[PDB]
Amino acid sequence: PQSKSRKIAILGYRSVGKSSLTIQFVEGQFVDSYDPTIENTFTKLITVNGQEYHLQLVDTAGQDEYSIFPQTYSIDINGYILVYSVTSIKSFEVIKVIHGKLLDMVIPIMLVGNKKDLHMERVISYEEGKALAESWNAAFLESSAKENQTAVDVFRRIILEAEKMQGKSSC
Amino acid sequence: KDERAREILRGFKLNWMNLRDAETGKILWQGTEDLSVPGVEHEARVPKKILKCKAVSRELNFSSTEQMEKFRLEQKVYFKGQCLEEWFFEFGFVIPNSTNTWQSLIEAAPESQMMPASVLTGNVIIETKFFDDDLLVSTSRVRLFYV
Ligand SMILES: Nc1nc2c(ncn2[C@@H]2O[C@H](COP(=O)(O)OP(=O)(O)O)[C@@H](O)[C@H]2O)c(=O)[nH]1
Ligand SMILES: *C/C=C(\C)CC/C=C(\C)CCC=C(C)C
Ligand SMILES: [Mg+2]
Repeated sequence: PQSKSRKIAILGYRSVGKSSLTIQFVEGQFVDSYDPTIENTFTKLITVNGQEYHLQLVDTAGQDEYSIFPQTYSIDINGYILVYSVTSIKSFEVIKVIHGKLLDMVIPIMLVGNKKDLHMERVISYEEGKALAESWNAAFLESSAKENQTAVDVFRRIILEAEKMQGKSSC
Repeated sequence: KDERAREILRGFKLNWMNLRDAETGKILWQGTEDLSVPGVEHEARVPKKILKCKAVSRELNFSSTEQMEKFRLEQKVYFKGQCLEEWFFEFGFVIPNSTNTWQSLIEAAPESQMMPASVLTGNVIIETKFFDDDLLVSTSRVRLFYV
């Protein structure tokens, strides 16, 4: 196949940078503001090891620790990006809860510590995120939605991990 | 190995084939043309509503004078001459001088991800490679119309 279609769900607490990361990747800009309440799908082509992938990216409207896990975050998903902010302990606590609920529902998973540019506000070390990801047997990256290459790196990585392990469009 | 491949090909034929809605078993399309014959661009006209099935059951009835250890198919779907997707199916052991009905399930992509009939029709070529294990026996092509 010239272009392999994949669907990726982006999960996490409100304000961690889900929309900003996704838009930096898709549009190549740091969006001034994007409605915190809106759940939308983005479409983007990316080449990974010479293979083009056609990405359907579900930018979710964010869950907290008390949220029911939407069945629609589980159907036909090829990979999950779980995002927290390195400046928010709450967001880190919440991503652990989301992960548990995700496993209950269902798996290529990666964990992303966002806002790495905000050095004065950081409260979570790289090493703490990394240790969590290892316990999940998941990939780990830190990112800033203000830095294009770090956003691109996140989406390339989930594809890399997905390919390490069905439905036809013409039939 | 080249000689054995020719022998298998000479003794191999497709007798008939069905496409059925997997849920109901209702036949949507059937043919008796041997679409396995190499070197001819075969054509097939499939009902466009097939793209609305959640899953399709395909029946291939074939005869083989020669024994095969691991009979299998690779089907590459080309859209306007470019690789769109690939389908893989395995039958396994084939008894010499037997006739066999091979049933395969083909699941649809999510509804929002299906290619439209208007785009696909007359622009699809399925290239089928017939293998015994790693030995390429034969290759055929069929152009599809979704009507
Ligand atoms: N400095 C910085 N700010 C960010 C980053 N990502 C998001 N933001 C800001 O954090 C706020 C929430 O971001 P948003 O993408 O809407 O988060 P979402 O609720 O998870 O979709 C916005 O004001 C963004 O501009 C980042 O990597 N660095
Ligand atoms: C729903 C099924 C579609 C659209 C195509 C089914 C395949 C064929 C028709 C061609 C099969 C050809 C061989 C097995 C040689
Ligand atoms: Mg958002």
